Amino acid sequence: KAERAISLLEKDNKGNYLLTTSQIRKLLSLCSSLYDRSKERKFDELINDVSYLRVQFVYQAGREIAVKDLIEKAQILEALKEIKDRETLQRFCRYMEALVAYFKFYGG
Amino acid sequence: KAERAISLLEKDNKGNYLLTTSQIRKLLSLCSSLYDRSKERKFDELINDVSYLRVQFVYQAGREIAVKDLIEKAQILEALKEIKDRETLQRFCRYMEALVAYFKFYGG
Amino acid sequence: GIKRLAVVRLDVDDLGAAFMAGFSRQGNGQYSTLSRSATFSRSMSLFFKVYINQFASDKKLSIIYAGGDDVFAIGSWQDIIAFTVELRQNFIKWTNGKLTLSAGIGLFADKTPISLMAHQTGELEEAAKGNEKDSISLFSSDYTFKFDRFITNVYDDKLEQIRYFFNHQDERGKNFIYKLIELLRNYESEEKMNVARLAYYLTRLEELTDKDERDKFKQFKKLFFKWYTNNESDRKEAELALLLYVYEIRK
Amino acid sequence: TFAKIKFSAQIRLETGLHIGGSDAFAAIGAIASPVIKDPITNIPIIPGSSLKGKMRTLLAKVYNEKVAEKPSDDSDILSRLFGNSKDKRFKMGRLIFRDAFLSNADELDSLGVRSYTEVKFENTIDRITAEANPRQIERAIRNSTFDFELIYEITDENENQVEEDFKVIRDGLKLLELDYLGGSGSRGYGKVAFEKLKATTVFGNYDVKTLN
Amino acid sequence: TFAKIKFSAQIRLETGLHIGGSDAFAAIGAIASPVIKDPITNIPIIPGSSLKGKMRTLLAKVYNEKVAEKPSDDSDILSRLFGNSKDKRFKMGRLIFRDAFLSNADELDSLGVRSYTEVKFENTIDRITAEANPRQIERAIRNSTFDFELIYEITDENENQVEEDFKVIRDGLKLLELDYLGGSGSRGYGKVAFEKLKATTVFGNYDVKTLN
Amino acid sequence: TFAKIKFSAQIRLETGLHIGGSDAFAAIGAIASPVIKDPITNIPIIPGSSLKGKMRTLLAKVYNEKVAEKPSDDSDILSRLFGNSKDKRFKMGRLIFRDAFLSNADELDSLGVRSYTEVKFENTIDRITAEANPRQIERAIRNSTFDFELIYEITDENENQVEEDFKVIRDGLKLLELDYLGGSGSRGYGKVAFEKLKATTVFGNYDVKTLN
RNA sequence: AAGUGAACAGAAUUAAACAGUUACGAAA
Repeated sequence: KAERAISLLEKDNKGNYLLTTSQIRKLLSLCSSLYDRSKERKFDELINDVSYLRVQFVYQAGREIAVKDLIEKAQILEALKEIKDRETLQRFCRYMEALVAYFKFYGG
Repeated sequence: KAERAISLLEKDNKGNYLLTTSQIRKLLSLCSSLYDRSKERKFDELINDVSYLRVQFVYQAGREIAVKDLIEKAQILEALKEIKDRETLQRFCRYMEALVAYFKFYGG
Repeated sequence: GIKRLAVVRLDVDDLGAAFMAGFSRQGNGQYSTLSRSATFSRSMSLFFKVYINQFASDKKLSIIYAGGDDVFAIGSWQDIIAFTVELRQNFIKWTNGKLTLSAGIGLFADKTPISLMAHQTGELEEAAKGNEKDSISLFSSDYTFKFDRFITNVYDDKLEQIRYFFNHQDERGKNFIYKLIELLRNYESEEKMNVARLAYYLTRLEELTDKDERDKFKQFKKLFFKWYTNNESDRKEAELALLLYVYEIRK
Repeated sequence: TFAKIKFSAQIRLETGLHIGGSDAFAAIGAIASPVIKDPITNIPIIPGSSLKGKMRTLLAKVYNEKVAEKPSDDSDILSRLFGNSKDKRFKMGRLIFRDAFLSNADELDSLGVRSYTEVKFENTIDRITAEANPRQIERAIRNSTFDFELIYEITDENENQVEEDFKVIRDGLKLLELDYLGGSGSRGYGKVAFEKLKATTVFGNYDVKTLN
Repeated sequence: TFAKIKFSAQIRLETGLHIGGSDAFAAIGAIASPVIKDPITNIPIIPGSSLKGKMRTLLAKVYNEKVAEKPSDDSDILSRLFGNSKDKRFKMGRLIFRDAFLSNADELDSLGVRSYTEVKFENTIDRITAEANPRQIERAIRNSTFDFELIYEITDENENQVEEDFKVIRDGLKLLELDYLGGSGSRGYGKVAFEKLKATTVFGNYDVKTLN
Repeated sequence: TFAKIKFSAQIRLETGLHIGGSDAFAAIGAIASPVIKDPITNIPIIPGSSLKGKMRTLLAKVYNEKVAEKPSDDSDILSRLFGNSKDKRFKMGRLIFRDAFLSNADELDSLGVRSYTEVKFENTIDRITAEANPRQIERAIRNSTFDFELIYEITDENENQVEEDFKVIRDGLKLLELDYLGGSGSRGYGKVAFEKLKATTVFGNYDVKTLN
């Protein structure tokens, strides 16, 4: 969950990451706005935001080279199919926060 | 909705797609400008844009070979007749984004 | 500082036991002379009563019940914490490191009845006997270290090398330390999540501050990461060191 | 004798404002100054502490003459409405607000809403160089109602300012609409609008004279 | 004593300008320079932060005697109009703007328009080759009104400098019409025009003297 | 000190030109590059972005001392007139353009016209064969004017060379008359003609020197 | 009466992406 996030994210390629935290404010805006809203109502009611969350990880993957190299390694599209319950979705929301904390520790 | 759009769009013919996301900004400019406007007022009020939206999928289908091969496979003209309600129109607007995000996932 | 006070009850150990047969080391001498035990209790009785008033200079205190067993100190906590561990350093050199010492610093509120204020500060010494014989407690019954370990780790580098590093980031950034003492609270829940969350709120204190001095946060960032991820029992030292710095500069 | 007059109103936000709250304790995206919300759900609740202080500040400048140097010490005709920490004759105040919640969620989701709060991008110029420090803030939505109830009570004994206290509350709520509410609202972010200002009797001990 | 003067006007856009919205936060159409709009509806609204910073910039270069090195520190005759963060005498200003909304929708739909905002295509020349980097921007419509309300109030004590402050506000609004507003106005996109400049009293405490 | 000089002129088109508008974005007629027009009416307006990239290009090849290779980096006598993205001394430009509208509609219908845009038949020959790819274009009207306004201002310090800047603007506008403006004007489509080149003072802070 | 299918490249980039004046106020 959070133990493998320190080794898989560090093992990359060339140093000096050109990607910061401002250019990734688009795909990281729906992940934080989903964990705090799925606990109020049921999971079968919100059927428009679930299908739209997968689109953000596809349209933004073919524009910048600093996006495709991270999704294929962290397996983001693989966990989008296993989830189906409200309790399972709560676990995926916590895994996204691990890829951001360890990213700013080695650089920015 | 989004599961069957990743396999039908990939199954095409010859590789190296010569059509980019900039030459199809005519038929895609009205669908994005209709979803944000239909959520405010009613559906029976806007009657001049519904009939004009279907014309874009017919006039632009005989001027380029990279358009007819996509409409007949994705079945775009079939969904234009089933819609009749404001809630049903919101579902067709989300399906159009699958033909744009997944199109640039394998190339551009 | 605020309107608080500390109550410490110093009580030397290794006194009631090993007092009559503690001089045996050679089969030649008997080591049972009554004069040998008379000068043993008289030499230590001079330090816990007469020498206490000598070391009370340049400080506002009030000794209560002076004796060679258990004493009672009260006053402003701005120096009792530093004077309690300082008095023990003079007893180790006097005995060449052979007799341990214990105490119990306890903080309470202002204008409190002595019937319960002086009674709750004595339970910290009894609760510290779970390890062995050299331990002490701070606020609650959780900070039960090894007494002498408080000066060799917490007061050593965790307290001296922080008085001038974060002091420049005070006032304008005093609220940035509140999130550090609270993050170490929920520890028995999940261990994997407690480590990844700490790496996010710590890196934000390097870019927001002044980047003109590189040696301002580099020495604090390296020590904070090693003092937290090294041992399970070592995390209590960094948690207590950061808590005492908040009460230092306050009001 | 002793009644509990309630002034139920609907605070309609004609312009999205900003209120500072807890930071670096919510989620991982605690940037752009995140506005404090509900500790259980995600509905952006408005605090009641920002309303008691803003209404008293704008009212203690036209109904008095002496310049207010310290709080709880200005004239006497308005000290009994909010409270006084230095006076002994009275301590509890008659004006009690309430942490209103966005009750417009019954029909807000039907009109297609992405999120309850959006991030606004701004910047600044040092008037000697180019653009520097591209900051960012976070605002709320527009045209949202709130369940605001004014809990008012009389002291039974000193019951002779009822006809005078009504014109003060009505003038204070109308003057509050012509001023921003929250933080960093000098650019035009606050400006509330009290919609449907009605009064009712829940305890049932006093009649109803006026309505607005 | 304490009045609430409102300078109601209609901002008529003689030329379509551009305002940089919240990029990488909207829907799938986050490219082509997304313009900020209404968080609930689709009517484009103009922010108030671009008006308070632009009016103070053009005012701090003709009514002063010292080059402004840092914000909130330039002269003194205009620091009390917008505010001051380094002064100890006065803090709150006397000019409050408002996020004006496009109120021209009463007759815009009768003419039959396609959308509220169009996409304009532009590019650049590297002075060594032909067309390079085909970029694109987004603009608004032309000849559109906006309900602009200026919340003006005095602090009672500042009563002997009322007529002196009226000539400063009128000079700032007239000079703003001869300059681009918003963003990317160097090519000729801004240049606003205040139409129907009048004044009225809402609280009712000061007489009506000025108008145009 | 701070003046607002306006150079009012009439851009008379001696020959109908063509400007490539927003491709694949029109209404009922989007054939052969639809020319950009007005988002409200139908009168084709000329964009102000073409007047800034063409006038600066023709001027940066006669008043310079080094071959330019990228924008915002050519000599120094003309960098303060349009802008500079590298120099920290100045960032804002002193020249402000405006989307000139066609004011000739008050008497154009009296001469008996059909429409504002027509389709011109223009193709190409592949030399080795006969007619190949019968393309076409879309031009505007001929002998039309445009109400163009040039907003000029000084920054107080830029006063000891006011007369030096007048000879640069006058030489740049006269040189543009002998060159095509817009797009694909190599076949004799552009060639503008500035009519009634006069100056006036709107703010009123500097005397009137030039006139013709 | 007379083959008429605007052809071919780049699909928004390089600065800067929290700066500061600062914290339990008067009772037990």
